[PDB]
Amino acid sequence: LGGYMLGSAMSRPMMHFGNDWEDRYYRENMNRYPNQVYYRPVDQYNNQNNFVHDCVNITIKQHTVTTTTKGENFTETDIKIMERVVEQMCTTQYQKESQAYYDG
Ligand SMILES: Cc1ncc(C[n+]2csc(CCO)c2C)c(N)n1
Repeated sequence: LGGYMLGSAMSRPMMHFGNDWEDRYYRENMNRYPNQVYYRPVDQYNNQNNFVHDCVNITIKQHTVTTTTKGENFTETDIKIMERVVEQMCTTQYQKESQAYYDG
C-alpha cells in the first residue's frame, strides 16, 4: 500500500445526492459498489479535502479492480455514487481519527 488503512464499511448511510437517478443507483447497485474507505493516518495532516482526495483514490483504485474481476463494470453513475459516499465516509473518518489524534 505505502501507508494506508481501511476505516471499515459504511454503516448504511441513508444519505443523498439531490439527483434522483443517483439516489436510485445507490439503492440499485450498493450490492456491487465499493462501500469502504482506505486512508493514510491523520497524524501528518491538518485538513480533510486533500487527505480525502487520496482516501477516495486508494479505495476506488483497489476496490474497482477487486470488483471488476468478480464480474462488475462500474459507470460514471456508479463512480458518482462511490465518490459521494466514499468522500463523505473519508471526511467522517477524518473527523473521528482527528479527534483521537488530539485525544492521545
Ligand atoms: C444509502 C442511501 N443513499 C441514498 C438514498 C437516496 N435518497 C435519500 S434523499 C434522496 C435525494 C432526493 O431528495 C434520495 C431519494 C437512500 N435512500 N439510501
